[PDB]
Amino acid sequence: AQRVTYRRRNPYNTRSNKIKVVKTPGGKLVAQHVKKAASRVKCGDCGSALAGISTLRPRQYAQVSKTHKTVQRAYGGSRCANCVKERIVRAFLIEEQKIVKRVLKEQQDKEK
Amino acid sequence: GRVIRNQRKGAGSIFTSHTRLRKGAAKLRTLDYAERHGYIRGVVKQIIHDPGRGAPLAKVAFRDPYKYKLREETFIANEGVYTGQFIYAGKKASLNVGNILPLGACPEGTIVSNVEEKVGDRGALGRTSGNYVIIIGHNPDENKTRVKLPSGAKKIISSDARGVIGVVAGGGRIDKPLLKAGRAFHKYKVKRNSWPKTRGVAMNPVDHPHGGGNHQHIGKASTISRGAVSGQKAGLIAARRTGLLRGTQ
Amino acid sequence: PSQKSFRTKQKLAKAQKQNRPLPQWIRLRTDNKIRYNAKRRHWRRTKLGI
Amino acid sequence: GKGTPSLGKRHNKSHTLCNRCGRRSFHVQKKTCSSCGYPAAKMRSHNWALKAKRRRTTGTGRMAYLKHVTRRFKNGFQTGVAKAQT
RNA sequence: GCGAGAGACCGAUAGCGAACAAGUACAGUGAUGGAAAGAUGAAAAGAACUUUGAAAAGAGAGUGAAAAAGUACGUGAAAUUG
RNA sequence: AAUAGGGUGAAGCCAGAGGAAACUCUGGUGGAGGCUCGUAGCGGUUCUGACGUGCAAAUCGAUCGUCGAAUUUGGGUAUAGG
RNA sequence: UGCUGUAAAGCUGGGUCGAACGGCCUCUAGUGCAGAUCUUGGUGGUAGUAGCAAAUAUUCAAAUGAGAACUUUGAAGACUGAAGUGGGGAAAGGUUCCAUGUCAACAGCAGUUGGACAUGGGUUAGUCGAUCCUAAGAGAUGGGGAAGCUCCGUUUCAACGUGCUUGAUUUUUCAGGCCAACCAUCGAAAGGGAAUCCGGUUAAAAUUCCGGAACUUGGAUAUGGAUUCUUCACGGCAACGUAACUGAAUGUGGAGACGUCGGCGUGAGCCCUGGGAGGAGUUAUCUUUUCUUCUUAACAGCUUAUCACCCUGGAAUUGGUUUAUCCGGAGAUGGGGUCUUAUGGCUGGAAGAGCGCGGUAAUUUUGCCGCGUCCGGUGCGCUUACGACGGUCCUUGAAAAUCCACAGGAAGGAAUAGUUUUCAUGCCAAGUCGUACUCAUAACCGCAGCAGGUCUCCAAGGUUAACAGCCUCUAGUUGAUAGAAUAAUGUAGAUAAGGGAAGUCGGCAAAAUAGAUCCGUAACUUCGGGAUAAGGAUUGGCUCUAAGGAUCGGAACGAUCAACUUAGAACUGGUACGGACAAGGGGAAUCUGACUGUCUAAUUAAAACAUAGCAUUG
RNA sequence: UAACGAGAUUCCCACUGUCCCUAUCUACUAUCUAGCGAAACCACAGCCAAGGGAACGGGCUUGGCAGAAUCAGCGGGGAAAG
RNA sequence: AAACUUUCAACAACGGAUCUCUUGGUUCUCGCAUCGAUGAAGAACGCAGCGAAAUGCGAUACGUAAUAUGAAUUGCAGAUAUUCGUGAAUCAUCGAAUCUUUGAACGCACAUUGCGCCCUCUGGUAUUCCGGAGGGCAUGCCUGUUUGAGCGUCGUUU
Ligand SMILES: CC[C@H]1CN2CCc3cc(OC)c(OC)cc3[C@@H]2C[C@@H]1C[C@H]1NCCc2cc(O)c(OC)cc21
Ligand SMILES: [Mg+2]
Ligand SMILES: [Mg+2]
Ligand SMILES: [Mg+2]
Ligand SMILES: [Mg+2]
Ligand SMILES: [Mg+2]
Ligand SMILES: [Mg+2]
Ligand SMILES: [Mg+2]
Ligand SMILES: [Mg+2]
Ligand SMILES: [Mg+2]
Ligand SMILES: [Mg+2]
Ligand SMILES: [Mg+2]
Ligand SMILES: [Mg+2]
Ligand SMILES: [Mg+2]
Ligand SMILES: [Mg+2]
Ligand SMILES: [Mg+2]
Ligand SMILES: [Mg+2]
Ligand SMILES: [Mg+2]
Ligand SMILES: [Mg+2]
Ligand SMILES: [Mg+2]
Ligand SMILES: [Mg+2]
Ligand SMILES: [Mg+2]
Ligand SMILES: [Mg+2]
Ligand SMILES: [Mg+2]
Ligand SMILES: [Mg+2]
Ligand SMILES: [Mg+2]
Ligand SMILES: [Mg+2]
Ligand SMILES: [Mg+2]
Ligand SMILES: [Mg+2]
Ligand SMILES: [Mg+2]
Ligand SMILES: [Mg+2]
Ligand SMILES: [Mg+2]
Ligand SMILES: [Mg+2]
Ligand SMILES: [Mg+2]
Ligand SMILES: [Mg+2]
Ligand SMILES: [Mg+2]
Ligand SMILES: [Mg+2]
Ligand SMILES: [Mg+2]
Ligand SMILES: [Mg+2]
Ligand SMILES: [Mg+2]
Ligand SMILES: [Mg+2]
Ligand SMILES: [Mg+2]
Ligand SMILES: [Mg+2]
Ligand SMILES: [Mg+2]
Ligand SMILES: [Mg+2]
Ligand SMILES: [Mg+2]
Ligand SMILES: [Mg+2]
Ligand SMILES: [Mg+2]
Ligand SMILES: [Mg+2]
Ligand SMILES: [Mg+2]
Ligand SMILES: [Mg+2]
Ligand SMILES: [Mg+2]
Ligand SMILES: [Mg+2]
Ligand SMILES: [Mg+2]
Ligand SMILES: [Mg+2]
Ligand SMILES: [Mg+2]
Ligand SMILES: [Mg+2]
Ligand SMILES: [Mg+2]
Ligand SMILES: [Mg+2]
Ligand SMILES: [Mg+2]
Ligand SMILES: [Mg+2]
Ligand SMILES: [Mg+2]
Ligand SMILES: [Mg+2]
Ligand SMILES: [Mg+2]
Ligand SMILES: [Mg+2]
Ligand SMILES: [Mg+2]
Ligand SMILES: [Mg+2]
Ligand SMILES: [Mg+2]
Ligand SMILES: [Mg+2]
Ligand SMILES: [Mg+2]
Ligand SMILES: [Mg+2]
Ligand SMILES: [Mg+2]
Ligand SMILES: [Mg+2]
Ligand SMILES: [Mg+2]
Ligand SMILES: [Mg+2]
Ligand SMILES: [Mg+2]
Ligand SMILES: [Mg+2]
Ligand SMILES: [Mg+2]
Ligand SMILES: [Mg+2]
Ligand SMILES: [Mg+2]
Ligand SMILES: [Mg+2]
Ligand SMILES: [Mg+2]
Ligand SMILES: [Mg+2]
Ligand SMILES: [Mg+2]
Ligand SMILES: [Mg+2]
Ligand SMILES: [Mg+2]
Ligand SMILES: [Zn+2]
Repeated sequence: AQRVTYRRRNPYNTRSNKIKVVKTPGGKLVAQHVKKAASRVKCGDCGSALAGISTLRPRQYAQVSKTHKTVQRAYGGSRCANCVKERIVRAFLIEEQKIVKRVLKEQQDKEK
Repeated sequence: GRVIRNQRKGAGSIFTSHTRLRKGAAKLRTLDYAERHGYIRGVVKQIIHDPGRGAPLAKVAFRDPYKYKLREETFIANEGVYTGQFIYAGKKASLNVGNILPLGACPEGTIVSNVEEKVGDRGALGRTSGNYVIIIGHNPDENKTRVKLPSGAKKIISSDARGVIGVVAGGGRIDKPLLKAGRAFHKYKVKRNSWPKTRGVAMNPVDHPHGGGNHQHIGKASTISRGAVSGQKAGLIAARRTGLLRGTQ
Repeated sequence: PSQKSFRTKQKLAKAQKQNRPLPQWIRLRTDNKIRYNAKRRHWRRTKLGI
Repeated sequence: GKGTPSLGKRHNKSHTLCNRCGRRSFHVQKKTCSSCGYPAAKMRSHNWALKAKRRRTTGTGRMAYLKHVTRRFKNGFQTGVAKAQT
């Protein structure tokens, strides 16, 4: 079987020196240098992988269109759907209770 | 003779602490206006392992009172503190586990941790896992508080000094045997170079005051004066007594 | 090695240029005393120390 | 194995060429020349090594400027040009 | 250091380490250590040419006052050797 | 950055059998351990083998210890002569 | 050649030689050698002696040459045997690379050969590295010590911006608006990191050259599209979708960015295999046979997934479900969807390339022509990548540069027209240094062409548990002074009647055992072990039998396809059979250290050190 | 004190050239040749017996004796070398 | 008797003593006072018609200018080189210059031929991007200039 060599001066099996074995149109088995695998964009609240967002190595986000990097919603490419939903419900309920506690305070600032 | 292993540690070449993996210094907030006059509220974001520490640390996010910003603090996690818990710090903070209060605002018998020796030093006393400080009493006329430290010592601290209500998490760690040299190796691998220890009696007279002899033996009293000099203080330094502790102390 | 600095490669260029035999027309000059280049260097024998 | 076997593990230079004196005495990790003392402002020299002073002193190089100070002094440090005789 | 004049000095294992492409060659990671090595002849006139030999060389010849001066060069001791 | 192939078979889990209960027995599954046999590796026990003006200023051969961690190792870096 | 003197010595004949030198009266001293394991140089005996013996191995012929054991070519015989004697690299070397010539020295024989000697030639980058970032750390500044060389310190008791962003102004002046926690700098050719592939080409260079085909960053910039009269787009219940589809200061997040092990799953390459189309080999006989070609890069488009998420619905007779038991009223099963594109498929790249054949051109630079290059299958296979999981820790397994998104709502925006280079297309540019070769039983270090040492990647067939050992394919070597004999003594290795440790300090050395299946297994025990305890049986070849699955068809059944495991039987043979290879001897006790681990490199590996555990001290 | 041990020791089974008691065989040496070619060491050297003697002589004294040139082995002596 | 061994002589070797030289050394005396930010000493790398070293020099590179002198240089070659002359050779002299990369070494950095910024000019459809040429940007301290800071502080006005 044909055997392959590294294509660069690095002779060590490091994280940035990973290779694949590929057959060329010349009928040859050569090494193809493989880039490090990209990690998924994650939610800033819960840490889960965001849907609808491309998995790219950080510099590659600069060279891709905006629809790949975001989702059409508030906090689109930053927070997930459930964490945005919980933020909205929490904000509404808490501000409602702030109004309730204010009118109640004015109710106890006129009878006691 | 030779410079002994006691004395080689002060130069701190290979005897500095291994601190690459440490998650920051555990401190209270800087004592500011909000803590001196009212309270400020933060939220627990993380409870994490600090290598070299038995106690977990809590990452707590506070708002900056003066600029639009978030301030992340590294507290020592008290047991029962959870992620998403609201932490209140200040003079007017309530007596709940995890809240940071001045010592004078805590009644007698209050269990408190990461207590300040001096007002604003951000925590000195009772910081290891399972340890705490008991508030013994108050002297409001002199603005002083009497506390009991984990060693059993009674201390008088300013009543303005702060502490965190509860017991430091991670207690009971010493209850389990290490069982292995490798376990101690991994324990000190992220602490410092103090393990393993060769017995001085097993060395030569150059290496140690206990070295030498046709049998391994100390040869002179291993209780050493407090006024002895470096290179002599090997053994039981300024020992008031020796031998098995019998009866109460 | 293949990966070398410019300063190294410049020293190796001078070391190659100094390792030549004597030009023969020099022995014909009047009052000439040099019979051969006495500062030859073989790669395996004497190292450059660079 | 402290002789021949240990001598086979020598491939990490402690010293490289110095920029001031070009001698291969520049300690890489110390960033200092053991010969001329670079990068210190002064040149490294000792009275207990007189032969070392001999090896590197005035006259062992070109003296591209001190060559001519004596000849300029003998003429009183002339300014101008020589005048052609009639 | 620069420029001079000298000596009851040494005479190439001496005199400076160095009379010479000497602080050179070379060693050492490094600080440093550090040699050996002058002389054909007045002049290369450094042996054209022939011959044997694969060649180096040899044998004739030639130059020279001398080749009992041929660069493996003045003289050419001893050990050692034919 | 590196470390064949086997053995043993810890928790946890599934099923069956027995029991009034407190609980017990059996068959699987699972894949623990500074566990074990044993390569590479790392080491260096014995022959008191070879060699001992050596291949070698420490090697060679067989035999042997250990071989998933207190493991082995490159490079970078720190510690310097009482 | 002699003479003189007791002598230290003086004189003289002959030969050689070529430029200075002596007697006498005095002066002066670095003034007399057999020794100092004296110093430097030179030379012997030893002595044509010790020796030139590891790494299986060479042989015939031709060519060349004065000369061939050693050079070249051919033929053969071998070996390394993919953890290589193969193909590359890091450190280190530095021209050893290639061609031509060449043999004085060197290659411990030789030499026509060479890593030698001589003369030339040779290393091509926007995409590979360096360069940049920060790591452990190193280290200026402000300061503070120190007689001082210098020491401390790394933002520190400092008034620390050669600040940016705009509207500009052409008034080459400005107007301001924001900030200044941190932030000198150096520190990785294995960490982090913008972007390139295939085919061809040289004597020697190639991810660098040639041909073709791409990509990134920075800049410039127009057209098309998109958007606006509801000014800064629509659709979907939703997960979210798209060719686009404003967004300042400031803020919040994400990526960069992360241990190790275990089994499982998927892919790729390799291994195996059927048909067909070619070529070669065997052919007394047999063999629809044995070997070999049948390939497809980066890049672009469409499609493709475990996990995760959304909508519906409302669950005990609890159901779903993994090799591994986890999930569900905090919403399971069921039904329908969304997403990441890891990975595969199709197409473009691209057959025009490469490969395999056949037929022709020619001193001939170099070719020209024709045909084919197709369709499958298989898996506890090997390696490797990824995935979803599970275990583990008093151990929880870098940082920074850099890139993006989001929050916020400053500012600016249309109708006869307005905005934007995160949509498509188009234009320009990408500097500097390295790049040859060796990487080792001859290119490095050990004084050397030294059996030592020196980091790492790829990895075929058979046997087998096996990447072991043994044999072989590709590739590479056939190098190590040779010839003739075969005494003693050796060194390495074998065998041995009968006895069986009587040898010896001592079973040192050697022998014996050894794989697998089945049976059987004691004391003691910290209950985990001891244990492969001990101790037995079997094992080949051949011919059979049985069991163990997948996908389809509406079935306890049919069709098709498929892997090697296990068990049983008959027969068979000089009773052999883990047939080479590979591969524990065992037991009863005492001393001692609990164990795994560690040290005297180069005479001691141990009972020594360490260790968990225990205790004391501050 | 279970387990573990290249630790020290005793006994038993198996096993055997450890031994009785040796023999045979293979390769590489040694050996002989062509080529190549060191070193240690060296006062001078090299036959014994007795004597005396610095009390253990190659040399001296007295005897025995004594014939070129040598090869392979060998380890008594050279109070051999280091 | 040869051979062999030993001694001697002759011739030839080996080796380099002896003799004789000497642009070197050593020591004594006399006279003189001159390195560097106007960039030294030192280092690296280059430079010749044909050069490796030593010597000299710096991209103007075994040297340019100038003064003096007056026909060479030389191992070979060769002038668009020279001879009653602005003329060969010349570290003869020397007063004008050139003086790479560095080095106290100075934009920052340096195990890198790494990275800036400012001014003028210039090329590419460019105040901003890319290229090129030239000139600049170190620190401590002194005098002065300008711009500032401080309820340190003087005068005046609500
Ligand atoms: C031609 C090769 C054989 C010849 N024969 C003849 C008979 C025989 C008989 C033996 O005993 C019956 C014996 O005992 C050992 C050796 C021999 C020798 C050994 C030699 C090879 C051997 N030479 C020495 C060491 C060695 C090392 C290796 O790596 C290695 O691999 C190729 C091989 C070797
Ligand atoms: Mg890298
Ligand atoms: Mg999207
Ligand atoms: Mg201890
Ligand atoms: Mg201890
Ligand atoms: Mg000791
Ligand atoms: Mg003492
Ligand atoms: Mg004492
Ligand atoms: Mg003692
Ligand atoms: Mg002792
Ligand atoms: Mg003791
Ligand atoms: Mg006592
Ligand atoms: Mg009592
Ligand atoms: Mg170092
Ligand atoms: Mg001399
Ligand atoms: Mg001398
Ligand atoms: Mg002479
Ligand atoms: Mg004569
Ligand atoms: Mg003569
Ligand atoms: Mg002579
Ligand atoms: Mg003689
Ligand atoms: Mg183990
Ligand atoms: Mg083991
Ligand atoms: Mg060994
Ligand atoms: Mg031995
Ligand atoms: Mg021997
Ligand atoms: Mg290391
Ligand atoms: Mg004369
Ligand atoms: Mg006279
Ligand atoms: Mg004398
Ligand atoms: Mg003498
Ligand atoms: Mg004497
Ligand atoms: Mg002597
Ligand atoms: Mg001598
Ligand atoms: Mg011999
Ligand atoms: Mg031998
Ligand atoms: Mg083989
Ligand atoms: Mg193998
Ligand atoms: Mg290699
Ligand atoms: Mg070659
Ligand atoms: Mg030879
Ligand atoms: Mg020869
Ligand atoms: Mg050469
Ligand atoms: Mg790159
Ligand atoms: Mg740091
Ligand atoms: Mg400092
Ligand atoms: Mg300072
Ligand atoms: Mg850097
Ligand atoms: Mg890097
Ligand atoms: Mg990392
Ligand atoms: Mg290519
Ligand atoms: Mg190549
Ligand atoms: Mg191209
Ligand atoms: Mg796995
Ligand atoms: Mg596959
Ligand atoms: Mg690519
Ligand atoms: Mg296609
Ligand atoms: Mg995990
Ligand atoms: Mg290459
Ligand atoms: Mg080697
Ligand atoms: Mg070498
Ligand atoms: Mg051999
Ligand atoms: Mg027998
Ligand atoms: Mg028998
Ligand atoms: Mg018996
Ligand atoms: Mg016995
Ligand atoms: Mg006995
Ligand atoms: Mg006996
Ligand atoms: Mg006995
Ligand atoms: Mg044994
Ligand atoms: Mg058994
Ligand atoms: Mg032990
Ligand atoms: Mg030892
Ligand atoms: Mg020692
Ligand atoms: Mg030992
Ligand atoms: Mg052990
Ligand atoms: Mg004697
Ligand atoms: Mg006698
Ligand atoms: Mg006697
Ligand atoms: Mg004697
Ligand atoms: Mg006699
Ligand atoms: Mg002998
Ligand atoms: Mg003897
Ligand atoms: Mg003389
Ligand atoms: Mg003189
Ligand atoms: Mg660097
Ligand atoms: Zn220097």
